[PDB]
Amino acid sequence: CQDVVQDVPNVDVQMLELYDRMSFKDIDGGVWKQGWNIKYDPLKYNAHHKLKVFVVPHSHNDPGWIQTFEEYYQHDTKHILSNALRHLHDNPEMKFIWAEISYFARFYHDLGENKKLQMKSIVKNGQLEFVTGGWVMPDEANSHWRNVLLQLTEGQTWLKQFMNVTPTASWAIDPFGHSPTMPYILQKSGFKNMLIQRTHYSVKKELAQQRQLEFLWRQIWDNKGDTALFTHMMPFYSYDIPHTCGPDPKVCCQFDFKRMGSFGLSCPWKVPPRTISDQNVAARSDLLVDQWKKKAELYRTNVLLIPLGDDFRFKQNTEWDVQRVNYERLFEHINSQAHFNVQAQFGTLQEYFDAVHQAERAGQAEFPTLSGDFFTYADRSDNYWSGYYTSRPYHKRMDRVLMHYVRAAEMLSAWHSWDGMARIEERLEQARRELSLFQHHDGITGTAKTHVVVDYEQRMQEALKACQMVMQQSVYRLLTKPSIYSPDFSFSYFTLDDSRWPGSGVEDSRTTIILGEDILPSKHVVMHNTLPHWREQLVDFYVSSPFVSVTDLANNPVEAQVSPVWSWHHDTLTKTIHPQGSTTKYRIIFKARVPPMGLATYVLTISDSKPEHTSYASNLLLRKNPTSLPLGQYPEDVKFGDPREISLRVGNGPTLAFSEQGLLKSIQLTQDSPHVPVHFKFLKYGVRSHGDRSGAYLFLPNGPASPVELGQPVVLVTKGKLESSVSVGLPSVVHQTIMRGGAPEIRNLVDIGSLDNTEIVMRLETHIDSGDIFYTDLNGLQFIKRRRLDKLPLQANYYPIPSGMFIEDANTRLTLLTGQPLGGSSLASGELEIMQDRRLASDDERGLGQGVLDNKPVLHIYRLVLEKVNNCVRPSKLHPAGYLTSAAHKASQSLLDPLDKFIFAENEWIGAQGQFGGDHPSAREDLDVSVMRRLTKSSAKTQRVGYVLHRTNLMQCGTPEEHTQKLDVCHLLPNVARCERTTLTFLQNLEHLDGMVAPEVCPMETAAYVSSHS
Ligand SMILES: CS[C@H]1[C@H](O)[C@H](O)[C@H](O)[C@@H]1NCc1ccccc1
Ligand SMILES: *[C@@H]1O[C@H](CO)[C@@H](O)[C@H](O)[C@H]1NC(C)=O
Ligand SMILES: [Zn+2]
Repeated sequence: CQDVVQDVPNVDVQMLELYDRMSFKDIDGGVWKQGWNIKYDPLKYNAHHKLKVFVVPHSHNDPGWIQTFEEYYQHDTKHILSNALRHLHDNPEMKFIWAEISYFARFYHDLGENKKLQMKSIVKNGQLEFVTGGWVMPDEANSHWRNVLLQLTEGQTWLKQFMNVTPTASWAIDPFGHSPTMPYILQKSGFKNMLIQRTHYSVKKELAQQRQLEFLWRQIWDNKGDTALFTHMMPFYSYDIPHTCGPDPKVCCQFDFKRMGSFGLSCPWKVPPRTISDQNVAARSDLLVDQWKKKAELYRTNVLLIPLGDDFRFKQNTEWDVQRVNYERLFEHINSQAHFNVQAQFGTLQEYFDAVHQAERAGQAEFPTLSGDFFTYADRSDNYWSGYYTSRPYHKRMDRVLMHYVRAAEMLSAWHSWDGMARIEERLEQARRELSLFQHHDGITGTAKTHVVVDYEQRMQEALKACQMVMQQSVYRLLTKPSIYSPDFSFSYFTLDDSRWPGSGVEDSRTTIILGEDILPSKHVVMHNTLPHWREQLVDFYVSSPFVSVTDLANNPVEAQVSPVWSWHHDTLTKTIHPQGSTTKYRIIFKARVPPMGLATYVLTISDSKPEHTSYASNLLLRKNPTSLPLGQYPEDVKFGDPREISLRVGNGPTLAFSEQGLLKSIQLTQDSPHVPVHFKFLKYGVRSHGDRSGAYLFLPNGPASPVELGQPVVLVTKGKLESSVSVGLPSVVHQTIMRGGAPEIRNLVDIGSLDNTEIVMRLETHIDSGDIFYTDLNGLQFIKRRRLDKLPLQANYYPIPSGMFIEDANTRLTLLTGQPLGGSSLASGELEIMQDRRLASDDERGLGQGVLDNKPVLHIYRLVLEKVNNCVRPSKLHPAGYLTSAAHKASQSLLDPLDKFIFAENEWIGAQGQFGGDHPSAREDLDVSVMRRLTKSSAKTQRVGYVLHRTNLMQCGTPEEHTQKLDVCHLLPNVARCERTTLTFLQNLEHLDGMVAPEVCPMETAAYVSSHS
């Protein structure tokens, strides 16, 4: 295994180093506004060395943006595909590339058989070529790598099954900035090439000057280069026709033949295209070839890529004709005039890359190596696209909930083969497809119109219901005596109980377990642990009595704590935000211990008085002018006091101190250690009163944030043996700090209400001597070093925080893990900040045509880990990566993949069993079974199960922590007959494994294996 910590890779271009050296000046470069006047030597190409030009027709089809997926499909995409089929069928030399499989599958299944056969023929002959082949073209900033892989697999599995092709070239022309997680996943999925477009205009200029727009993109920790994927970065401001033929859009726009008038389009530069004729073809070719030769100067080979397309293009038959006939006249002239020394033709993306690599092998070019990312993108001036790291945060959080539910449903149901009548495959396909659709670069990014966001939310809600159905049928089958099991595949044997989604104060969706002497004495509950190691975690349920005790199925008592059910209310009469307690529902909390990828059953039983093994939390309300807070049968009366500082400690864990406003002020790790200043603060950013305004994409603050005026907020302190907390009702946020013995959990119920033109930020202030350095993650996969640059505006220093961020000095580190992707930064030494929500009345002029005014309450969740790191073996100062400690990685897993909780629905569960998975191996902590998916239906004689195994890399800090079992996923199911290593999409077998044993992977690697069973 390669060492991912101690060896700094030697690359030609390292993006953090490039950023440190670049000046980012925005000067007027002439017709190429953000470049320079390109010059070329006319003698460079001659009869023995011609410029080969591939014009690649395309149509960018968003699966939701200004219209819903179905609306665009009916109004636009179905016509584009039907006419592409007809025009390619009838014109053998015409070509077209297609990226979004969600639309293609929707179209293909509606075609008659004669047309399905015509479509398969134009794909098999190479006229229509799929690029990437994912369900969507995903966002690369907020997406979790597990969902990027999920959507890639959904689209490619469909293509292999119906079109018999697997793309090896990727096309990503619209995500707003680009992540190295893409080449990481693509290279492990059989790809050989990829293309990107939205990178900072200063980066395009810098790389163009050095002819470094094509590069071998490797991961930041990869010393050897085996993760490298050839990447082509487009050079210009857009992928539309005016910015793809060459540097001068006023000239290129004249070669978009849809802009002469009858289609309702025109050229902003005021010179229209003209139909090509024998009288103008020489002057028109002179102009076009000059643009091509200028573009070719920015690259190293004699093969030039010329995309020809725009959003929802190629819809009308007349549009196909006008583009094709005019380009054919140009090619016939250009290719016959030896003096141009050009051979131009329609082509596909793969044809371009194959020709580039033929040139490379002929020794005509060598390509530079590059590591790093391409965030934060700016398309012009100071317009940095960091707003969408936070826009529509409710749905960003929903993405992570559904991510976990899909994994848990696929894993729980993979253990058995299911009859078709159980509809398991049907429900899982629906859930995977709705989550995959939301990875679109207008889905999770929060950049779609309001009604489109509602469509994505409804789709995801249906997907969550599908996952619940599959999970609960699976639990019932895994935990019921086989000869007793009698399933009704439409019945709900269990209901899921989720304490954090939609969350307290967001939706009263949780069921109360109703017990009573005259109705039901007890209830079975079951916990599932999708992680491959034994895990303990506190779990809570709502119950109708405070006198409840817990037992495991061997009837051993389990220690429990009962606390009240507190809800917060914005009291419009008293104008205060304060909590109300229930007098008939209570929370019971206990530690569940669950096997690796397993299930554990417990029983909750009511008694007439306080149970021996259940304790009760105390509650203290701090506010002036208190009023009584009765709690029914709860045995401890609520206490009251004036606001004051307070301190809490659960177990042997840290001691936390809070201000009189209920906000953390310090953390003391152990009895003797110092009280380290760690202060939470809420602030607000506004919008500019002149110039460009913030919107769904752009963050254009009117200066540094201002503290939110807090008044004298109401603070609620609950102190328990198993769990304590401090909650405060601030304007726009009920902020909670929860302690269970280790790093605290933070929950914010964020309701920005009607605060227009406001972005609310949560900041941590410490005295850690971080300087200008901080770390943020990329797609939940890796942590990358960031350097704050005062030569760039505030919004340029914001980066995606898809799952965590940290600051550190020689001795101390503070890591904030998230349960949802949000934007954040470290704007001063010792600080971390993360945006909670943003409400914007203005549009940011990118085409969305609305502000962001559809905010709704969202429960954001986090873990806050303060640690001593002086003994940790960390990368050197020049390494571009950072790594989590064991505690921080486990805290991230507690947010993203918590235990699942099931409540038995009926009164009695006959044949109930106490555990599943007790014999499953408990794998080393850095290893995860990211995906477990049965790949065959029940009619297959040979069953196949696919696993994606990911190993992260955790810092060595002196903890022996060992004794674990080797995990061989190929032997998790019985009767294994074969084990194969495959691409991550499971679509190609790469190695037949000896002994049917799937080896574990190296740190930072991901592998896939498929086991076959007789
Ligand atoms: C506003 S940017 C982007 C949206 O968020 C959608 O994804 C849409 O495809 C659009 N493309 C880029 C584009 C815009 C205008 C003209 C040509 C291309
Ligand atoms: C699928 O493509 C392969 C490669 O061209 C070809 O050999 C095969 O016949 C095609 N159809 C089948 C058999 O799946
Ligand atoms: Zn788009």
